[PDB]
Amino acid sequence: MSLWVDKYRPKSLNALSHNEELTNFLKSLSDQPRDLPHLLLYGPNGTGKKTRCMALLESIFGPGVYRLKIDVRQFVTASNRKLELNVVSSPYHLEITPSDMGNNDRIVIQELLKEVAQMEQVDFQDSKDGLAHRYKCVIINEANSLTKDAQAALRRTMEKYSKNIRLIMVCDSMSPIIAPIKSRCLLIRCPAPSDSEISTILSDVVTNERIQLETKDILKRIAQASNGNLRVSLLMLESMALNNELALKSSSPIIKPDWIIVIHKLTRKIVKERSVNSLIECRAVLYDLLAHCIPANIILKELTFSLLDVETLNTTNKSSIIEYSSVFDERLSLGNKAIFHLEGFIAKVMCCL
Amino acid sequence: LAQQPWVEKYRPKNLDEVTAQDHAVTVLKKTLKSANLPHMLFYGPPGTGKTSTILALTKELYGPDLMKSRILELNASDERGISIVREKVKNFARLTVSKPSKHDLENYPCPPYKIIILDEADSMTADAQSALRRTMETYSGVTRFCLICNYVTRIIDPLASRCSKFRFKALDASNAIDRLRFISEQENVKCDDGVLERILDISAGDLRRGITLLQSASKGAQYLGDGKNITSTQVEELAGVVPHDILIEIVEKVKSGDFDEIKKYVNTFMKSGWSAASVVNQLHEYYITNDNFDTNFKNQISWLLFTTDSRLNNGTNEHIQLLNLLVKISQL
Amino acid sequence: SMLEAKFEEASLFKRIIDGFKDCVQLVNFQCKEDGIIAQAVDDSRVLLVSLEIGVEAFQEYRCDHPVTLGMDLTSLSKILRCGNNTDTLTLIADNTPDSIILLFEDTKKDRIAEYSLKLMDIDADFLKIEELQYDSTLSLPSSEFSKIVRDLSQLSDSINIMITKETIKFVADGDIGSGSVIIKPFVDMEHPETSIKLEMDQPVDLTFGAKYLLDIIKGSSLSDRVGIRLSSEAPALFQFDLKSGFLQFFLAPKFND
Amino acid sequence: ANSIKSRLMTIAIREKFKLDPNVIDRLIQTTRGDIRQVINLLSTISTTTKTINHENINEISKAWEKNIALKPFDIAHKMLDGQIYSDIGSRNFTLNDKIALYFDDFDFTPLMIQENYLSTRPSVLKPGQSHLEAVAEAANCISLGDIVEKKIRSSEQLWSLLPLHAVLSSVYPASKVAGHMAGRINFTAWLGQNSKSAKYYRLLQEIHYHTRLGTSTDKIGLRLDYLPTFRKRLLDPFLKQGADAISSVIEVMDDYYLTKEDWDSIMEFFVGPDVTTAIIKKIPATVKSGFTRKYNSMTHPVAIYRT
Amino acid sequence: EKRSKENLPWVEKYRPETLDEVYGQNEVITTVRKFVDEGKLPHLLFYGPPGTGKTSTIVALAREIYGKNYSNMVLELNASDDRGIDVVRNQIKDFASTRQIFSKGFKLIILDEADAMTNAAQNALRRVIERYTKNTRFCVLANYAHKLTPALLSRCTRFRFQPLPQEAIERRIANVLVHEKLKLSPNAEKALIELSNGDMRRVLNVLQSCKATLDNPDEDEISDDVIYECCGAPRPSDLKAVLKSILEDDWGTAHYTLNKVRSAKGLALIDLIEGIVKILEDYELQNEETRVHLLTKLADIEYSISKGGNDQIQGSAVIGAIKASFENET
Amino acid sequence: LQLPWVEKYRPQVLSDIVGNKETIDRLQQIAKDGNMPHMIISGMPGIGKTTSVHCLAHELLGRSYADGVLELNASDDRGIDVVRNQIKHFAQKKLHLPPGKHKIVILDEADSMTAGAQQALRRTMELYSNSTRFAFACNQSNKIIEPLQSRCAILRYSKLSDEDVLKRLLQIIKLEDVKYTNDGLEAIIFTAEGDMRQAINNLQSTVAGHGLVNADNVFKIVDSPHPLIVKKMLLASNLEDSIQILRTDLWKKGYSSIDIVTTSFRVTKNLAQVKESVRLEMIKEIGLTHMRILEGVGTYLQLASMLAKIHKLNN
DNA sequence: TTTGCCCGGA
DNA sequence: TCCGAGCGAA
DNA sequence: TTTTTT
Ligand SMILES: Nc1ncnc2c1ncn2[C@@H]1O[C@H](COP(=O)(O)OP(=O)(O)OP(O)(O)=S)[C@@H](O)[C@H]1O
Ligand SMILES: Nc1ncnc2c1ncn2[C@@H]1O[C@H](COP(=O)(O)OP(=O)(O)OP(O)(O)=S)[C@@H](O)[C@H]1O
Ligand SMILES: Nc1ncnc2c1ncn2[C@@H]1O[C@H](COP(=O)(O)OP(=O)(O)OP(O)(O)=S)[C@@H](O)[C@H]1O
Ligand SMILES: Nc1nc2c(ncn2[C@@H]2O[C@H](COP(=O)(O)OP(=O)(O)O)[C@@H](O)[C@H]2O)c(=O)[nH]1
Ligand SMILES: [Mg+2]
Ligand SMILES: [Mg+2]
Ligand SMILES: [Mg+2]
Repeated sequence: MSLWVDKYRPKSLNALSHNEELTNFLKSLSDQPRDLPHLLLYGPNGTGKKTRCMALLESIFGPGVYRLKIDVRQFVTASNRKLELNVVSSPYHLEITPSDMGNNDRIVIQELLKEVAQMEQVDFQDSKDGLAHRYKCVIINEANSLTKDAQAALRRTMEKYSKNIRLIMVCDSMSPIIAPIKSRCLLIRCPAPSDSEISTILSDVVTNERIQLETKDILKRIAQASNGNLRVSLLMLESMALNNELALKSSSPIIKPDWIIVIHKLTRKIVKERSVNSLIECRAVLYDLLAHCIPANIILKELTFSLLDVETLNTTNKSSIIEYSSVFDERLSLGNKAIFHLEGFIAKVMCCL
Repeated sequence: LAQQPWVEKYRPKNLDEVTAQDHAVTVLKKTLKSANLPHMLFYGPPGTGKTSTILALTKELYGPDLMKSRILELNASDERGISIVREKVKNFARLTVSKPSKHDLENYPCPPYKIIILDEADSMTADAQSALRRTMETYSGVTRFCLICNYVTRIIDPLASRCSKFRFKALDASNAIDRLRFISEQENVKCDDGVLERILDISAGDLRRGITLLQSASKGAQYLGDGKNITSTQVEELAGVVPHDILIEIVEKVKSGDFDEIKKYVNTFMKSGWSAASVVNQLHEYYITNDNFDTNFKNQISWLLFTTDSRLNNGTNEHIQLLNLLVKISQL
Repeated sequence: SMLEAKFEEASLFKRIIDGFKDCVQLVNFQCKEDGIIAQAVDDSRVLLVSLEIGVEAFQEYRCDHPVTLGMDLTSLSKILRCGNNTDTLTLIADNTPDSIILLFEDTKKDRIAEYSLKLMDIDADFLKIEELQYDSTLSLPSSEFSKIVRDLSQLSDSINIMITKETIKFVADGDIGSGSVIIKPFVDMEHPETSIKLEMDQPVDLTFGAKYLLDIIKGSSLSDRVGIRLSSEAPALFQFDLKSGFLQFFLAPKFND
Repeated sequence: ANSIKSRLMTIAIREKFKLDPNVIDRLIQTTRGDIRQVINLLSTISTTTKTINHENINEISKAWEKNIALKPFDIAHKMLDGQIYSDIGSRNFTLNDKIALYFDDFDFTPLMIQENYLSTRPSVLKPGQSHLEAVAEAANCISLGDIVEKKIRSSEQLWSLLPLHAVLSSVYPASKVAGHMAGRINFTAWLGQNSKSAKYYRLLQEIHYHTRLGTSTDKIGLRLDYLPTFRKRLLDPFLKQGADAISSVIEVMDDYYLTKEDWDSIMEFFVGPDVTTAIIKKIPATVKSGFTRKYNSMTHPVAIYRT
Repeated sequence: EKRSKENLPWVEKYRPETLDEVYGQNEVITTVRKFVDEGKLPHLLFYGPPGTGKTSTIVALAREIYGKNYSNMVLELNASDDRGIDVVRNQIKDFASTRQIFSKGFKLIILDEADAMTNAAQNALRRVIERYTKNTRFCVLANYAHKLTPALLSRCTRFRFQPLPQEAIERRIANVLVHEKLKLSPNAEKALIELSNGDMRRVLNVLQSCKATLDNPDEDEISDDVIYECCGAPRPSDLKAVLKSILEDDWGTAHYTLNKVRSAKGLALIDLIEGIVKILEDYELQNEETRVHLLTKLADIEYSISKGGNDQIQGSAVIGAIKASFENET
Repeated sequence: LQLPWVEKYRPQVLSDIVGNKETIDRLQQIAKDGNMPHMIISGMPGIGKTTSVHCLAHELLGRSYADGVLELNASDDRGIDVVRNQIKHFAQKKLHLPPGKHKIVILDEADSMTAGAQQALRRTMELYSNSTRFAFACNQSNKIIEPLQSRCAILRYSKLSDEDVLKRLLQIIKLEDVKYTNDGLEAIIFTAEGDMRQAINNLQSTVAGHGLVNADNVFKIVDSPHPLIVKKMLLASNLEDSIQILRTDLWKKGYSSIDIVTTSFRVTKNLAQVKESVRLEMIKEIGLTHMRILEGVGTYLQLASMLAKIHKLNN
């Protein structure tokens, strides 16, 4: 679409522009795709995993994979409650995010996916006999968000119907993927681009958009502030250009998102005042962040690594902080009410300082 | 042939094709003559041959034509609540066994019972498992149950008591190299000496993973189109193993002990996407088999690695857990 | 096949099955050369149904050796519904069978519909439960018994039957009050079907659960008269006569609190 | 007791049993001012005991004491009182009684404790333990209690852990911070905040599946990364250019299948220095009316008909 | 049933048919048999661990009381049946309050696996049990008393089925050997009894597997080697070798020894942990802290193993736990 | 069959009920002089609640018992519909009784009735009290809503003491010609824990088993209450003795790990001699082990570890 | 000492 | 177009 | 959707 992060997204394996060895591996997979195993792409956020999944699908099935439409599918729970799932589809593949339905994601696996596996499909645009002569492809986004029951429901579908269906699962971490599912997948590591690769991409955008640029070093700064997140770097470039009248300067500052600013303020507060009253104000800040769709795990990660950057703390404080972060990150994984665990972490940190 | 991923293409067809589970396969093969198959509980780690074994046994017992009428297979993809157990499963267990044809009777043992396979039974609720208990006993005359699981403690004690236990062992270079080499020869994959054993070492007990790794390596070699052998470095790259140089860098940063340096190095390291579990495994191997560290250090680090691996098993943030582990090692 | 039994019209068998469907779930049919007998017992083990169909109910019948077919009544009724009341219904079974074949065939066309219902391994004896000399034996039209039962069931969960010399008394006592119907024997040579007959050696007084009687009266569709046999120590026998055989309900009375 | 002394004594005269007025107060305390209950007590006791006085009032009061469940604010007040956690207080108000307090209202008690456990001046602090350290211990226990709570309401339905939950969520943290209240007992804020978060996640899902055909991200990445730039393409041009930015804003909205409702929702999401309410309130009504009029004057592409 | 009883699993082929074939529960059997003899049958509760003979005993009692036609004279319900409040109020209450269809006599209701019933159904049972005692008797069977209400427990006469002692298992094994024409060595019998934990089902299942594992069961003799082979379990010698290496050798040698012993027969780690715990329980330790550390750390390792995890790391954890705990011994 | 002794020797008159002397005396007074109040009888299992209400009703109403008593218990439907129709109609119905007598509604096991159903009873109780009186029996009196407690006389029964149980047992023993020794009856009382039902059941069991009621014959078939064993385990001074009790008296007798852990929780809760904060720490450890067992890891090692942690605490 | 969203219906 | 039921479901 | 009391 119109935003630069979308306008210039590559549409084929030939148009990819970072991590050349991974590109070669993907081309090798797409060379003879009839016995392609199920795939699991993993790597840090915003590096190009979905871009590469779409490029691989294009290499296998042609450009038609980018002609997408959305459709609403209905389901009913045992309690008779109605649920809807948005499904993205091309003529050659489906894309689902079962975690959209929360703990009911299992239903999506047990009914929708299974059905796709058991049926043949018609095709009156590529097949001479009206039937599609190819396996069906299903992309499962945010696969590490599936509950253990849904992941279990995948196991035998992947084996029994391998003739008719192939799965591509995408995740930012494999830690929550159960061992049987990883056993069934070809695991593809997708590393972040280097800062030079990011600078080259950003420079290409700067040229195609006629943005005035005092020095190339600016791009490097952006590349460094994005910590390998290419989506973040492209969006930051656009925002900086918009705020500097499409003319970036060496003095032009890096724009941080609102939630990051709030979290940094919270870090300064925790460091300055360790007391019960301060903890109550912190609870208010945490509720504000959570209510506006900042996930608890993101808050914990950002707060931990903001604290560890504070110059005034000593090694003992920092080691205590990282231990507490580990403990309460596990707590967040095992529990429901996030504010409880975030408050516990902040309280222990205040005690340690 | 050319349409199957190798894991499904080379699934054992009969009991003699299961490679390293003789202690259980022998018992099962004897029932082709004794015809008194007990209720079975297959348990063991992933990709060791449990599902393959039960399928091959049913084929050997009933022949291709009579199998379908003699089997009820229910797995984690199916609804298996207490109502299902009390109605569908019970009703199937109650039925008279399908009549075998004369040809079937000539060519197969045809025991006088049917089989209910509850694959992935460790995902069933305790109450549904309880509902299975008397159904298993009352209809043993015409029905035998086979529960399959990875975590035996998830099966309630009464059901474990009713079942005859078969533990499937981990598959490693010692006991699965023959099968892996057979597959490699069938597919015409050229490898250096050591590569197949290295695959099985990396797989860490899982033959499905080893076969998939072999297929990925052969795809790479065919794409390269140079006729060279697959190397161990290539296999390790495909398997997401951290290069030895990177691991040495980590070890030296830990040796230095500077918190900020470790933090910055870990932040850079995470950008490569290395799986934290593989990193922890490699650190365990490096430290526990190192003559330069003494007994107290190794005791403490063994507990540290255990704690971090346990926390990672719960689905935690890999960056946080890895940094905590490295800081703690550095302060030993 | 070993067993072949053809009903001229499937409606006969459907009505017979519907005559006792609501009381029991699993039924065991024994087919022999002289016809088909069947037994079933309700879930609470308080009611037993015994059916007899003679060879005269069938257009054609053949059973080379005795055979036992256990089945669930809901599945059987579901299948019976899939066929038409007008088609000819042939029950077919083979030696040591795993299923019973229901063959719906209409002579007008060449359309055959064959259903196979898998059988259960129901191993249970029938015991031919029938006491020799019942204390009291009575008979009356089915509609009147149905009416008495339906009226008295609105008052109490239990109904008492008292037989004494030349009098039959139904009684029900409940929360809003009580009801009592007394009938006497009577022969009407103009309309024998309305007759009420009573023979009795020992007077009897027994209590029964109302819901079971409400199920039992559903047999009235199969016969104009119902016979009732009662004894101090035995289950009560409610018999509805068919053109060829019979439908019997053996209902145990309540314990005298 | 004074408002009913005459009545009770008149009853004693009429029914011919000896009531000492001095014990009536205790009777009144026994039944918590329930006049029906005090009359019932006198009726029942006088059947065989024709004198109610100081020699029997104690055991009568014990036998007939009102054991009434408390309501949530009261449960929170009593659970956080420091008296019941001292040696003598614990002897008088037992651990079983505290767990019973949890069971008086087991859907609000954990929430009430978690709401109010920071709002005390504690009297139970151990020697050398500051208020903050006690609060941290309580917070740790509350987190563990949440884990237990998750297990109780799973598919396992492990109601047998309910007593454990009572200890982990309510009794133990309260025992750590019990004392006097430094203000009023407050209703839990978690319920309303959870409702608000649910609303905003619904809105985020809607915006995500409108923009799905154009972006490459999950919904979380939409909130963290995309929306800040959408704000500069959708709102800031209004500030810098009045009604001249209408067409450009409409062009972007069309590119991403966005409605006016999506515009409002998006602007609601921002926090901290990027809050928009006051900025938009300041925009002249002319610009808003022109925006709405131009938008309603044309057709707009749709991503999902009849969601 | 189908074909002969020789087609049945041994756990079902050897199910006791009469009270004289129930072993190792003599006090219970004597008491209940004389209850029947004198006509004094109270409401019974059979409480005990798996495979100790509860269902066998109650069914044998019904067979003795009612003869061969018992199955149509009792109401048997278990966890495979719905037993909600509605079932209690209709099916159970109707059977309790009504005479027998087939033969005159009192009614018997058997609630097997009663720990599977809800609180509401159990409470509904209270006055059904009390009101119809004159003509009906209830028998409740359970593995877990805590899911039974206090009111239900009060109304039943309790009988605890013990884990089967050594002598009873030995006699049952002798019967099985005679019937199967099997031979069993003394050490093999000791190993079998040790691994069964007093559960007869385990004994019979293992014995059937052992017979299947012989080449010629007529001449071949079941030795302890066969038992360990079919069970995939460690030999005691392996356990002692591992423990000695852990307690006396350096880390490299102990790691090597654990890995080599495990690789020898593909032993599981949890089995080694169980065996070593059993061995260490008999140690005399100077310091209670040694026992504390051992127990807590090994329990943590067992729990982590139950969820999967990294096997190598868990083995190293075991080695380190034992070494560190024994450091306290000084 | 012959009646079990528990039912054979159920009291039929109030003077045969032992224990709770003052309350039973009040009930006899009421039965003699009529004017029965609404009443709630509460207490522990098997101490004479149902017996007392039925005896009182029988003595009050004589031959009018059949028409003048409506009994409902947990085996009956008692929803809001029943309260609003059947009970209301029974309260409204005509019935001539002698002066001082009323119709009686017995609601046994009333603690299982829903709050709404209880609310529906308030005005029926108030409006028709000149002809109908209500008797509730329950185990947990706090489950009866306060408005209903307000309209009732509160009768809380206490557990039976060793002397009351001994007296009733001696009556039955003389009636049945049972041979016994003092140690045997003391063992019966010890294992009954104040529940008369259990005392009589175990007396019958011992007599049937071994004829003579002495301590050894009693303990051959009757188990010492495992809560007391668990208490002994929790109070042991050193870890080895506590583990020895766990091993010998609980684990090798066949008690399940879940039973052991839940009993440990219940007993620790009530250990009034251990300071409350220590009990809270112990409860935390017990709950950790309980959660592990519910996951399916209920082994002897887990219970031993629980004991070790409790020992670390109490040190 | 009781929140936020906002049902089904008018 | 207005209103808040009932539930916590982000 | 609800564990225990003395
Ligand atoms: N013992 C084995 N012999 C031969 N092939 C095996 C063996 N075990 C695993 N494999 C191979 O890996 C594939 C998977 O085997 P499975 O029997 O499905 O493993 P599994 O034990 O059922 O794994 P889980 O418990 O579902 S993760 C087979 O199709 C074979 O190709
Ligand atoms: N005391 C025993 N004597 C002889 N065989 C026994 C004995 N206990 C168990 N068995 C054997 O193990 C099998 C199962 O016995 P059951 O009586 O059904 O066990 P159970 O006590 O009911 O186990 P649960 O509580 O249902 S897990 C029997 O068929 C016998 O073969
Ligand atoms: N105080 C008592 N005096 C004599 N016998 C008693 C006494 N209490 C209980 N029993 C005996 O135990 C049996 C049961 O007594 P109940 O009155 O029904 O107990 P309960 O208090 O109603 O028990 P719950 O609350 O329903 S578990 C009686 O039939 C008597 O045989
Ligand atoms: N020029 C160029 N841009 C890329 C490449 N890979 C990713 N991108 C850009 O980076 C954006 C984020 O990539 P995405 O696949 O959504 O990240 P992920 O799925 O979270 O790993 C995309 O929208 C692209 O614009 C590449 O190889 N070359
Ligand atoms: Mg499998
Ligand atoms: Mg059993
Ligand atoms: Mg009672």
